Amino acid sequence: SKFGAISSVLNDIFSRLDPPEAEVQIDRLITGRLQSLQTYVTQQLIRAA
Amino acid sequence: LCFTNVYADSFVIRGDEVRQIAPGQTGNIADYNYKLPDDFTGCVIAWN
Repeated sequence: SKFGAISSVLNDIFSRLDPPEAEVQIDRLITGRLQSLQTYVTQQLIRAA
Repeated sequence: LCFTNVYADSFVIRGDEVRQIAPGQTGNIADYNYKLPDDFTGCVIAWN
């Protein structure tokens, strides 16, 4: 999932974009992936209960 | 504001070439003459 980023691949984003907007795109991707992992852990805690 | 330290740089370049004076930019000036750090904080000033 792109999470609204121009792509889901980190290397391509670091490749075709300059730091000023590359940092924002990577921040979007990291926020999305951290949210997905947090959802996974929350669901795992519920199933562990 | 109040600043812990201050440094001022100066130079002469073209008009449209001032576009290259920004953090993390790429170009002749940005890469081979004068490069700002990606986390630079301050102001860039130019005039005719």
